[PDB]
This record gives sequence, C-alpha cells and structure tokens, in this order.
Amino acid sequence: DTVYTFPDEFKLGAATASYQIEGAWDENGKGPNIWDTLTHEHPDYVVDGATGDIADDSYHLYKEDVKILKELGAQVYRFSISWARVLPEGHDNIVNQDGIDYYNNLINELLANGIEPMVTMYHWDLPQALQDLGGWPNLVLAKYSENYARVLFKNFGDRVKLWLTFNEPLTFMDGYASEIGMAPSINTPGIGDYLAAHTVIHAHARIYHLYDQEFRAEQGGKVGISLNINWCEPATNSAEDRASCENYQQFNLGLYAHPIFTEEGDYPAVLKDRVSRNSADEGYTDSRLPQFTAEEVEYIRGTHDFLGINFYTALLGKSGVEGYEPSRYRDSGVILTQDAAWPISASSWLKVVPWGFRKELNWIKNEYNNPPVFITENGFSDYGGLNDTGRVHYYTEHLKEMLKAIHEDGVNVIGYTAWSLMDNFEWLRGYSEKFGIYAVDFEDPARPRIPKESAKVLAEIMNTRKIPERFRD
Ligand SMILES: O=C1O[C@H](CO)[C@@H](O)[C@H](O)[C@H]1O
Ligand SMILES: [Cl-]
Ligand SMILES: [Cl-]
Ligand code: NA
Repeated sequence: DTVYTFPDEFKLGAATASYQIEGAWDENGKGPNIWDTLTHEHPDYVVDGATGDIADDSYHLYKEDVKILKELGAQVYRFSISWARVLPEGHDNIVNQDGIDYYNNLINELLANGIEPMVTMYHWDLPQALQDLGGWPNLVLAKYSENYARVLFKNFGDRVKLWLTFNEPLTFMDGYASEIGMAPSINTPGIGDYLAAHTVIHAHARIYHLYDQEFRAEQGGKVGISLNINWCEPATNSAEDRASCENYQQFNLGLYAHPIFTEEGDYPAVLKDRVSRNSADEGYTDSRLPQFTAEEVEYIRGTHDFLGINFYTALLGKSGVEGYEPSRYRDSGVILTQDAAWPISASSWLKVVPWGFRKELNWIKNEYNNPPVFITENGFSDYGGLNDTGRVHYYTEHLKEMLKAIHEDGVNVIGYTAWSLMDNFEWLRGYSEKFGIYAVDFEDPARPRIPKESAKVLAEIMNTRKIPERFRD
C-alpha cells in the first residue's frame, strides 16, 4: 500500500481565488478591478450575465470557509488577495486598512484552527487604474507589482510562509488575445499577450528578489508561482507528432518556466525561433516576441523556491500549424484535439485523462531537474448535485496518478490543494459550472456551504493519509 500512501510531510488542502468567492466588490474602500469592469460593462461575455458582486460572500463569511476547511481536515488553504481591496488605486500611495484587516482576520482564523495559509498575490483581478495604463502589456506594471508585494510581505509575512506571485499567466495573458474573452477583453493576439507574459515574468522576478532582500531572513517562507499546463499526447507515435507535443509544452509551460526554472533562463529556443521566423515571414521589422537582455536573463533565472502547478486535463497533438495569424496557438506549431473517448465534464475544455497528470509530472521532472512541485489546483466540473460521483472519481484517479509519480517515478511533489473548496464564480461561465467540493446555494442570501460526496471522500483521504481500498485498481 506504499504507492497509495501520502508522504508524511506532504500537505493536503483546498483552494479558492478572491474574485471568485469574496463579493463585497465595492465595500469599505475596495477599488474596482478588471473583473468588476467586465461583468458590469460586458454581461454579454458571461453566462447568465453573472457577476462576482456577491459570489460566495467570503468577505463576510470567511469564518464559514474556515469551518468547512476544518471539517475537511485541510492542512493548507490556498486563497488569493484582491489587489484593489488592499491598494484601491493600484499604486501603493493608499493602503486600505479594511483590506489589511480582512486578510489578517482570515489568516488569524486559519492559524487558530490549525490550517496553514498559502497566498496567491495575483489571481486575475488587476486594479482598473492599472489596466488604464495598458495593463500587463505595459512593463511599468512590474514595479507596481513589486510595490504591491511589499505591502503583502510587510503586513502578512510574519504569518504566511507560502506565497505564489501569479496564478496562470498562460491563461490571463489571453485577456489580451480576444475582444470577448477573459478580462480585460482586448484583441491583441500574438502581440499583446506576449507583452503581458514578459511583464509578468519581470514582475515575478522583482517580487522574488524583493523577498530575498527585504523579508526572507526574518520571515523564512517560500515564494513560487502557479503555472497551468495540459498534458499533450502525441496523436500517433511518430517523431513528428512527438515534436508537436514538445512544442506545446514549451509554448504553454516553457514560456514561463524556462526563464525561471532552468539554469540557462530565457524563453525556450523553439519559442524565440518560431516567433522570429513567423514575424519575418509576415513582414514585421521586429519579432513579435519581446526579448530579455543577458542581464535580465540572469536576474530572472533562479527566482523560485518551488513550482506551483495547476493541472486539469490533456489534449492530443499532431504535427502541423493552425490558428489565426498572428496568435500564440499558430506560432506554437501543433494541431490540438480531444479524444472523443475521454470522459467529459461540464466544461468544454476539461476531459478526464488522469494518466496525463503522471506524464506531465514526469515531463516537468525531466525538464526542470525535479523541482519541488506543489499542485495548487486540480478539480472537475459538473452542473450541480451533491452525489458527485464524477468528481469523486476524478479526484481518486488523479491522486492515484500523482502518488505513482511520487513513489514510482521519484517526482518531488510536496503538496496538493483541490480546486475548489466551494462552488464559486467560474469566470466567463458565471455560476453555471460547478467546481466545488462544497455546494453553495447562490439564490440563498446566506450562501450556505454544504458538503458533496467529494468533500466526504477527500476528508477521508486527508484523515487516513491514503487512497481508500475501494478506489484502488
Ligand atoms: O486554473 C484554474 O481553473 C479553475 C477552473 O476553470 C478556475 O476557476 C481557477 O480560477 C483557475 O486558476
Ligand atoms: Cl501510432
Ligand atoms: Cl471498503
Ligand atoms: Na502598509
């Protein structure tokens, strides 16, 4: 039963994000963010015209969140801080004491209940005042991000020892690649999304160096970043299809992880080279991919204490090129599909491919020299219901695959937080797609959280520190 047992030091818990759960979008001095803007000005972009104005009301109900975390037996709670709740103007001239108090109250409540906080600084909710300068494509945001992090480290770092600078820049960069998509819903594919990535990488590095310079000696914590990646399985066993899947890994994970997690640093060569060639062929004087100087490469590489991974699903990849010119997908040189045989979810993009998790963990181990990996998200959507057998099966299979990666393959996985503690605002899908292990009634002003079968099974896993026999192969 070794392969079914969690290592003694391994941390298990659950995860949320600020805009998805908090509500109180304009309460007690909080400034507006790009998701306030999207859901207020462009309800046509969101299922049901939903907003995060109330969501789970975790701004008011944070003690209820801690209660269910304690019931679950979570060792760690991953949550994010709302930038505009703390710095309503984005810049650090005004610090909102209400925001400071709120996150202190949550942190203190967690610790009093024996649950460790893990804090994501940026989970997609950029202050609108910073978007008005251009947002992530504008490199000035790297210094603004440093200043925001300083406020967080100063106020919370005495009690928070696990930090993630960013969540899924691969996803939020796409807010600069569509007029109707993720906030801020700007249509600059193949140009502005790359600029956003570049700024994020710079920002991450500044934040890490800040921690080293101003806080680490005193606080003794760890700073990472949460990167999402799908497994990409070759459609056939050919060398050509394998090449396309390597392209996928480099264009999705490597975009962020090669600069930070390798000894060499910089973007992956294939990323630089394919974008350079495509840009030339299309008549640009300059490559659409921004460049790091040698000094920047050195500054950025090594800025990590662990790697956060969000893992959900897999794709098939075959040799070829498709997508619009210009775009990151077209530049990446892979044709992506899903296998019809894979079990479905309530999300078009999410198919159940648990063995892909093990493959991805091995890819990461080999590419980045077995960094400590914390699984900061993994989970499954349905449309509702407490007898969530699909979600239970999703978790038990993915945890089994992860445990094989640890025990059989030697991957240094150090923790795992399920996405999500509770049903919440699922971005452009509104409240229509449910990812929680606790259900929430969004028509009940009290927003009660009630356990699904998956919450019960995860509690059993957390308590026993093993995969129960009935879920074993
Ligand atoms: O990777 C993610 O997947 C989740 C499910 O789509 C989403 O809700 C989180 O905010 C996001 O970080
Ligand atoms: Cl084949
Ligand atoms: Cl049994
Ligand atoms: Na302060």
